[PDB]
Amino acid sequence: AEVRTIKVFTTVDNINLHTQVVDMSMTYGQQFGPTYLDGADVTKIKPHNSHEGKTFYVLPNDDTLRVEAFEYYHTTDPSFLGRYMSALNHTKKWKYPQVNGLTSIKWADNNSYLATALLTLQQIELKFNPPALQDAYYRARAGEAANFCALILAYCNKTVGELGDVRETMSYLFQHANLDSCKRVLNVVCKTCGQQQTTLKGVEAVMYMGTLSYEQFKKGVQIPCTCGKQATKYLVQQESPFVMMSAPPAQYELKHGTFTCASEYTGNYQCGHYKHITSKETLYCIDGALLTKSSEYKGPITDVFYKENSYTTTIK
Ligand SMILES: Cc1ccc(N)cc1C(=O)N[C@H](C)c1cccc2ccccc12
Ligand SMILES: [Zn+2]
Ligand SMILES: [Zn+2]
Ligand SMILES: [Zn+2]
Repeated sequence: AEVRTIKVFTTVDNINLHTQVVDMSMTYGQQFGPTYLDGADVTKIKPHNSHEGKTFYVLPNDDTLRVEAFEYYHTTDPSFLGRYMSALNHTKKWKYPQVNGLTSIKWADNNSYLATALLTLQQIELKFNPPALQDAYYRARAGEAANFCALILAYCNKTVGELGDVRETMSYLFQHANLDSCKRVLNVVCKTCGQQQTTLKGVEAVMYMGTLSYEQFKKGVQIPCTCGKQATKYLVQQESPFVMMSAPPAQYELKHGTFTCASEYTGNYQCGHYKHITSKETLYCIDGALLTKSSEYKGPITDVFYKENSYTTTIK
């Protein structure tokens, strides 16, 4: 027969585009392997007449594409582009209204934890290492958070509709973020074992679970040791742009100006709903696209984010 063709660009990072010309009789998958058009798995679709001139994502099918894929994503998972494109299929259809000067997400596909995670990220000082994450991190702040949410799902190994934790989401996100000007020096005192200090760097430096009160963490908290005496572990040195305090959900009161932002969890284990409290001239309860404000807050808090720059204790 006769061969018809159109001109289309393929890419893995949407920065370096490689030009291709494809037979319109054969499907995309035969010519490139799996192929996507803005999240549409067009692997089994023959090229159309309107497709000419557009840009499609392909898998890293040669080392030039593999290197470009790493330099933008810092991942070598062959599934990453497919998982990212599957997430982008749903996130591009979500709505991202500007609530209280922050880019929130209107509820859909069980994105409650992603919304309060998105709002939290807009208030803490964080540098993402993958250029895909930073670029999309940037574009979320401007109001276009479709790719950022899709990459968050991709990097956290979560899928659309699947339920997840904000505390476990931020942990994954902190792995893929530059936290090296970050150091926590814990010191533990036991009546029998004696005294020993630890130096935590990276994710463990900014995260702790057991109590929401960062002031209480400064006084000291109770932990066991090799014998069974509840020892006192207290913060000594903290150098990080922020700290995340966590604890299983319980009634907790928040005050005007004493914190940065919080995570509200209501309901059963896993089957609950997330809401975001942020500390402003007053307290704001951002629930997806919904917004209510109050001067006091006592409710089911599980994560509290505090601003820090550098801290050294006065406890001898
Ligand atoms: C939404 C979700 C998805 C996956 C996983 N693994 C957990 C959760 C989740 O609900 N976590 C919350 C915050 C939670 C944490 C710690 C103790 C809790 C006890 C009771 C109820 C909730 C508790
Ligand atoms: Zn190679
Ligand atoms: Zn959906
Ligand atoms: Zn001991």
